[PDB]
Amino acid sequence: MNILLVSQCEKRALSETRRILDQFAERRGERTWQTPITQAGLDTLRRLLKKSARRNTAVACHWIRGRDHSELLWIVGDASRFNAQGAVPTNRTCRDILRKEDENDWHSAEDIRLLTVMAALFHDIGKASQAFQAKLRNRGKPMADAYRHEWVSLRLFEAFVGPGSSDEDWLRRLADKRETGDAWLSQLARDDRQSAPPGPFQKSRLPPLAQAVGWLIVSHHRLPNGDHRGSASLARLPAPIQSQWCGARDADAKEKAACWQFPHGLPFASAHWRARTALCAQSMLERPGLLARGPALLHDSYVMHVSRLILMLADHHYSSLPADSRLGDPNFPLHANTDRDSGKLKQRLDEHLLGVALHSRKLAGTLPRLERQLPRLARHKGFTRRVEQPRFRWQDKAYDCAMACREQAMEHGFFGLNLASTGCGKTLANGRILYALADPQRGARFSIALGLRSLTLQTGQAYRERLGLGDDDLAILVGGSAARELFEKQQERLERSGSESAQELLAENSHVHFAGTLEDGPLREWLGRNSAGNRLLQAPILACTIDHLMPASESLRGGHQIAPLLRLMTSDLVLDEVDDFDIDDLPALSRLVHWAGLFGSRVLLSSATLPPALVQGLFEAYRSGREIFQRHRGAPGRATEIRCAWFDEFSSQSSAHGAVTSFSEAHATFVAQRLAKLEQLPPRRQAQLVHAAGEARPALCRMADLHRCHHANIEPLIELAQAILAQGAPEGLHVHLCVYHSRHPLLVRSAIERQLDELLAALFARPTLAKAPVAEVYDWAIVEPSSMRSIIQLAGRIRRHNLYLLSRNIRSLEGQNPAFQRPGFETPDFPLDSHDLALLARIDASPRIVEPRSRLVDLEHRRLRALMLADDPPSSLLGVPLWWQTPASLSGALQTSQPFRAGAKERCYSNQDNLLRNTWGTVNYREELVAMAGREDLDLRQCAMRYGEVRLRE
Amino acid sequence: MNILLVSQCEKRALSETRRILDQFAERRGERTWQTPITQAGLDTLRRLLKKSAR
Amino acid sequence: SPSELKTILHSKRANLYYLQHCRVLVNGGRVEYVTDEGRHSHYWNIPIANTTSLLLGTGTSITQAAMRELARAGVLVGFCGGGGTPLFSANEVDVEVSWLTPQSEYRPTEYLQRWVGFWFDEEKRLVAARHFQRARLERIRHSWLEDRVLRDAGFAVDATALAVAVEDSARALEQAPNHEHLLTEEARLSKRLFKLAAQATRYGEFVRAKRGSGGDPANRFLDHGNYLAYGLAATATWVLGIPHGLAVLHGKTRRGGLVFDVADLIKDSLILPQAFLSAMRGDEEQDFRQACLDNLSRAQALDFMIDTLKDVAQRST
Amino acid sequence: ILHSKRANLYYLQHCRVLVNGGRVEYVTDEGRHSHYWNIPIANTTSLLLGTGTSITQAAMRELARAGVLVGFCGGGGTPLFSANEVDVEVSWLTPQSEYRPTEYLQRWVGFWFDEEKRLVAARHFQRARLERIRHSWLEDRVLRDAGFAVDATALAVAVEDSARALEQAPNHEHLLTEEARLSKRLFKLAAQATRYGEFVRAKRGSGGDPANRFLDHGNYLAYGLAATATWVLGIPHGLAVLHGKTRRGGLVFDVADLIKDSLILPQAFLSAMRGDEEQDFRQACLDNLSRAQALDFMIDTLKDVAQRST
Amino acid sequence: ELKTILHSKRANLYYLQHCRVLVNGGRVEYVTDEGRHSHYWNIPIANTTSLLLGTGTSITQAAMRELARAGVLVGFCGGGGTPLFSANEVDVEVSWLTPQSEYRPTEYLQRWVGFWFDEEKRLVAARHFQRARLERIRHSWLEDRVLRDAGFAVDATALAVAVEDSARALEQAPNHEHLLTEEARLSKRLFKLAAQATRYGEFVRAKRGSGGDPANRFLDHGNYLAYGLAATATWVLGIPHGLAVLHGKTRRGGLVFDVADLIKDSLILPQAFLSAMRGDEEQDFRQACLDNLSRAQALDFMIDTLKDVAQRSTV
DNA sequence: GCTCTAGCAAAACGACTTGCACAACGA
DNA sequence: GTGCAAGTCGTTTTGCTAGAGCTACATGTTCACTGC
Repeated sequence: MNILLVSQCEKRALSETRRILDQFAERRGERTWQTPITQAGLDTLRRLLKKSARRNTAVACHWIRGRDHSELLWIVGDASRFNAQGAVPTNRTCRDILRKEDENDWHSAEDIRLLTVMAALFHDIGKASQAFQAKLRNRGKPMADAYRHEWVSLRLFEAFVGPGSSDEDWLRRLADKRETGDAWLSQLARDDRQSAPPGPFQKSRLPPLAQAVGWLIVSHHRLPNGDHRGSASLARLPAPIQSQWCGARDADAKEKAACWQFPHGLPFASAHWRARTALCAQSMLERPGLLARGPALLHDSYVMHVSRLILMLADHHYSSLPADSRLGDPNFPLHANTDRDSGKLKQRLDEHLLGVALHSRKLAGTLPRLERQLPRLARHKGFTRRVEQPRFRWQDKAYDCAMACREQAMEHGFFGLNLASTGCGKTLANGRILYALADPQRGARFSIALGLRSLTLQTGQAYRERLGLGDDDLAILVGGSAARELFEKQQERLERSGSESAQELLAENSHVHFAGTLEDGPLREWLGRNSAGNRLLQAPILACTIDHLMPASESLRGGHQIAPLLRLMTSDLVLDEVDDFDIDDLPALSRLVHWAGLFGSRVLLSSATLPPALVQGLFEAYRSGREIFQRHRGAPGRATEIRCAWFDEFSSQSSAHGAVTSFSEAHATFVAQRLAKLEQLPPRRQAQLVHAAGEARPALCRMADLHRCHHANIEPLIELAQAILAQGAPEGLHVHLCVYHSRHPLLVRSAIERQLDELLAALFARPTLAKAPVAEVYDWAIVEPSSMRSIIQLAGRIRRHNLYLLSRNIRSLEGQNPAFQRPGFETPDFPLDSHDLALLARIDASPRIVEPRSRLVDLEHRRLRALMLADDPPSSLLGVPLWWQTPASLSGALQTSQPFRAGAKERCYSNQDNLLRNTWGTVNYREELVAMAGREDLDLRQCAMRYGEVRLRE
Repeated sequence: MNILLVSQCEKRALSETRRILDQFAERRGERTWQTPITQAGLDTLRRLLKKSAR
Repeated sequence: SPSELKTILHSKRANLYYLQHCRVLVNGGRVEYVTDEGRHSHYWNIPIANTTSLLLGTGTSITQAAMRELARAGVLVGFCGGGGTPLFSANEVDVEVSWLTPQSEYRPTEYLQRWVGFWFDEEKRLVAARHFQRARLERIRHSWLEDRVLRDAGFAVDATALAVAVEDSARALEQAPNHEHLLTEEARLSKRLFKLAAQATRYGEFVRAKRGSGGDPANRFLDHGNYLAYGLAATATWVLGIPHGLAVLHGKTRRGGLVFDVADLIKDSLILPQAFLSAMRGDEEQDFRQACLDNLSRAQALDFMIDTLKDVAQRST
Repeated sequence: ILHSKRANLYYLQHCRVLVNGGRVEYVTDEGRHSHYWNIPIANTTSLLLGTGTSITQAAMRELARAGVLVGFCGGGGTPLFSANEVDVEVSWLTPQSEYRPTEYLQRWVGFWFDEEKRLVAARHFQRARLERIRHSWLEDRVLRDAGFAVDATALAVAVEDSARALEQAPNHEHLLTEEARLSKRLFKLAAQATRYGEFVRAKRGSGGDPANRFLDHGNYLAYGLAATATWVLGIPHGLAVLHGKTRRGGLVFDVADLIKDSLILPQAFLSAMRGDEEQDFRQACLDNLSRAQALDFMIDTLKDVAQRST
Repeated sequence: ELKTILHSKRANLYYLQHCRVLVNGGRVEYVTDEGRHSHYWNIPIANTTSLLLGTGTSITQAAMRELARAGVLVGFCGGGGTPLFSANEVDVEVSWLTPQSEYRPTEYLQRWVGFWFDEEKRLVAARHFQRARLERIRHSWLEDRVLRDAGFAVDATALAVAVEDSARALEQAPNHEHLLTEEARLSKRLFKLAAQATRYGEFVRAKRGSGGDPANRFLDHGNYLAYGLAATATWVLGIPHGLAVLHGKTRRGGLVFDVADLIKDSLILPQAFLSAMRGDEEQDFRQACLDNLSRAQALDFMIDTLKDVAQRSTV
């Protein structure tokens, strides 16, 4: 032992520190001591110093373990006064000397900028066609064109480049501003032969950079969508693209000749357009090693989708701008669009192209700063300090665990499962976890999404109260997305002018409540014209349906992906009752999660039960997304290992993982602990289980036992409600019947939810009491069997703060062979051998939380594993991972063949009164509507259009 | 050869001393340094301090 | 002054710095690096006199005045990738470190003349490579089997198996007719060393990852340690005036190959044991680096490196 | 700012080099309008960071991607502190790092050990040096206007005689001494032209009069410029042609020799007589070096001797 | 707990003059006059083993209390080796203040008193003491390379002859008067061989501080360093200083002297003469002697010797 | 842009002044 | 009388802000004598 002691104390503390040390060693400096001493002596010295240490106390102890080497033993007090080796800073200043603000990690911003600008210079060139110009100037009958303008543009682009050319050749020719010869027009492969020319994306036709630009131009209104959807073609997908994929129509040959007619010439005459394109090409050529990267750039989802995002957002904005003259040559004969109000020519063609290019460049420069300039929630007391009631102490365990892996997640990404049981206030835990993952030093941004077919004002208000959040903090998005019908209606209206990009970002049947500042929006220059989207982005935290975010990956047509995609790219994502989806819907969910990982967001799954195959599939999606992402942000080359996490009533845990194998083995370990720990806790409920042989639904449709013991679809619910109303109560029983179904108007659904939330010796003092499947997201209950998830979660409603099951589901009573087809994942491919229904004692998530014809749970497990893990499952082969293992995302193919909210479709309920043909917690539509119109500051009918919607079948 | 240096300088001299020693050893306290160093180096150190002593 | 500063013999300076998220500047005549700390910016001292080299990682920047001072003191500056990854890498290209060698401090003129005297005849190079490996083998034996520190730390190794592996490899080295066979022997030697190290350390089965892509702690530490070895090799070859380019073994897949050829002298004799040892302890990259530099100082790695270069030039006459 | 049109070498000052959006950008007081934006980034370019400048590791990455040499130099670019080593082009190295290996080291070594050829190189160096004296002292009158009016016939006779001597004598040992005699006469001529009075050349910086100090500064800058030339060529400093084989940093002194008496010496006497500040002297020297294309000349000479030695 | 450091492992031992020892802000300190100003100096009591107070110094009660808590011996002595007091036939080299608030173990005390009250057993103890003295001096002067490097060239043969003769002399020495006469002869032998072993020429050993030459001065000063370490050793075992075995019949508190010889010849003599050769100043001599004493773990040896003699005298 | 120099102001630091307690809690 | 603690008050140390300059000082060779 040979010690050197150094002090960094302050004010009163340093007087104390001197008082201690001076008794053990000679003072050899104003703050330093150095002497030999026994190991036991040193230990005692350390103990004495620790016994009374101010926050100002700071002492470091160095050991000279021999000739020419020294070591650091321990530090007492504020460790921030030293570095790891025990050195001390020479000077410190609050001035910002590091200036980390100046440069950013978007290591591919320039590439996307160049590709976008090139596309913008060509994006709407096809509108120079004689056919299009004639359509522009015709105010009479509107005609659908032989091809959409973009396909014409792509063919023009391919003709200009020429087949077999290297990227350098066409870049050089474009850059050489001396060239103006149009002889290449003769080379143009007019599609109007009897013979069809090969697809421009074929190996012989266009080089990589050209292919990238070509895809970016043709995909600026709708993703390409063909008929071939096999794996062999999906792996080369850009090449198979053809005219038929891009909305080609049937028409007379004369019109098609007009499409390939350019009497007024191409934009090449314009001075700017030639100069600007030459400059852009020169800049692209001077960029280092871009050409070699091209082939990898074509397949990169990140580069392409960001460029598409920026491309429309520019084109949409400029198309809404009033015309101007300074751009280009005012005497240009061709035009881009017709004013919607005045019905006259608005913008010159070159004016439009150049404007879009300019704005795209501005966006490219702006985008990296969005995460810097957007509103955020910071230093909210509710999240931070601890909770007092032990019932919720586990939530503190979770918050600490997240706080223990913050910067690791900040670097590598995060994938957490909140696996806890119902009734434990999961909402607060989820919010706290996400707030923890944010940088404490500028604040958080995240979104809460659930699988409801549509979301009401009440669920959002409930979230607001649970989180202690103001109207300027938490935004709520109501309703759900619109259908293709209205979009086609509208494109029929608007394609007459060709400004299909004018379609609103968010369907006006949607609406957003949020009470913050709008003018501060960094994107006001392009989103102020649609306050709804601007509000969506501005809100630090938003709650909505999962439905509202899918347009990110599912917006096959129109610019609906813009808003949600930006939301993902600037905020984190929480999914709650994610498992409530039906089997055909998960593939779309996987796509969403994949993109969430592709654009740098962090994901937190929340549910009371979660099949292992499901989480494995999603995790592999997120892993792939993150791996793609890390090629373009942060420190290049760093290895992929996501920071996985688990949360529970009993525990909280986290670990880094690089691949699915280790992840699943860790997840299974956590499940094993949860279910084993759960079995220690006493049972809370007891299940139990019909002289109904008739076939007539009314008669067969036509409590006391429970009271003495202790005190699947809309249409059958209505039928039995009518039957009960007719029958009435038995002797000595007063029945209060509260009806709350999914087809009530949102206004009414909100009111009913409010009443139920409020009402459900002190109990009898409440006003109303003294006076006297959508439920899955009491003293006793009666349940029709649908699945284990419903069985347990309904069971979770009982004594939360005794149940009898129907032995079969009404569709089984009707004899339908796959009786559970609608509620469960039974299908003619995958049936049960029968529908007659140890788990009866303990109603636990165990059976489906673990993975082990006669066991529905087994069939569901098999369906999940087959659908999203297996490569060659039974039936048609369209497994999930094709989304990221191929260039699939370049087309609408997978969104077509694995659609979201699939099947029979609604129509939002032009007067159609002819079609119309005429308790506790009840609501009067007129009374609530009148009150809420005042709360909303709207006319009664306008309020009705906003909240009277119902998703009825046509 | 293993060294521990302490400075009791003040006013203008302290800044000069810091200017020299900081180029030969990490700083461990407000006024102290500690490092291994060869004999020739130490001789150079003392010579430099003497050259501009106050 | 440029003199009175390069007095610490380069083979005895007792520091080697690895820095991330900071700006290397000059302040009050001293060369310092500043780090953001939230409350304030903290200036940290750099003793250029007692320094072999700087390694600068991610989010790091340097100013010209600092270069003037570091060049005067004869300190190397190297820009590298983040904590164990190449600064650059694409397709089958790698650039582990980009070195800024001083040019205003003239260096001896003899070792260079010998080296360049023999460097332009493949056979003479091959003889040099043989000498490098024989030295490496010698260092391996001395360090693994005759060091009390590593043994006491818990690096108990099977003497007999190591001895036969060394003898087998050495004979193969003598048999080596040309470079390709030499590299294959290098590969076989290398992993057999990994195998011995691992199961002597209770690590169990192990495999070496590719191009710094490893996940487990052992691979990450090995990748990081390589840069420390690179730094010492770069300064060792500079102080003799030999340009980095004139490699003998790894030259034809690497820029500045001679650094890597030299680094192999110390890559396995140290580092490799320490990496697994730290992994056992569940250490943290900050600790592994600290301990590794302590071992490198105790073993006088730089001195061994410098001597070997002198000898092999010497031996080529 | 293009410091050497022969080497594609650029000097950057009063600016930060950083990477934003994946492109290397210069934060400068002129913003978008600075000429630095016209810098071509390719494997042919080589940077020289000057006074008041800093660079980020990210930039080093992008430059390495593009294969651009980097080096730090002091005011005006004369004192070269640190730089990247440049590769050597031979058949047994072959990395694909996109860095333009340079083949001059092999040419240099191909003859450096053959004493006769080494002597021939020394002669070639001195031929160039003298012809640069005759050029700057007589052919161009800029110095004449500046005030360095000196006799021609004596200078021409002396230079002619020394040139006649260069083609003779057996070994380095004479060449060194013949140059020394020419040096002495040149000093005398310069002092007479300047009306500086008697002059004696002290060495190792023992002089006190202005002429001596200005000569030292001028030589220091010349050495720095030569170091830059060699670094661009990749030749190590130790392979001297005319200085002794044991002289640390000999080659740079060999290269520096071809401007000292051509461009530094007159300016040293002029500035001393004019009573200039040291800073003024430094600025004047750099201006003279820029006007004479010195660095390009010293590059051309080294390339010429390499090709001639075959 | 200030008394965690085991006494034999404690670092420092202090000699003070022209200063006041006082408490200040909880610390124990001594103040020196420095011209216009006065300077406070820190005494790390927990890491010290004893204090020597010399000419023109004073202490305050609070300091005494703090020292007692840390179990630090305190001693008043004359300046520069002179006795604190001396009449013509009287000497009091040091006046010792031993802590009494802290309670020493008992077993060693009980053994000591058990055997101390009979002549023969005291004779046996004295023989053990002298044998240990010879052991240490032999080991130090032969097997230590440090002194050889320092320039302590000694004749091995003469040393062996003298030491063997002395060892033979101890055995069948009848009565302590003979025994002490013998060790005085041994001292003479050592003085001479060391002097001729360090090129000091002829040297004559002065007596009770009457010397003038540097060698006598340094060796007289070193006597007190030895006294300090002996006193602390005796107190640590818990033996009263009065139970001497040899020197009690002129000295007061004799046993401290008797224990001290364990140190005096083996360690003080070389450093004293070596310093005289170098002509070093007194402070440097004390610093070196201090440093050697720590190097040899001397206090530990004194303790071990007392333990061993207690055991061997038990039966 | 980077660093050095000069002048300022705030804060930390150590010595002085005064009023007063008079201590230290197993066997 | 000795020492503690609360309050004062003169330095002394650090960082902040403008404003101004923009360095870094020999280098002819070979070989015999001198330290660890």
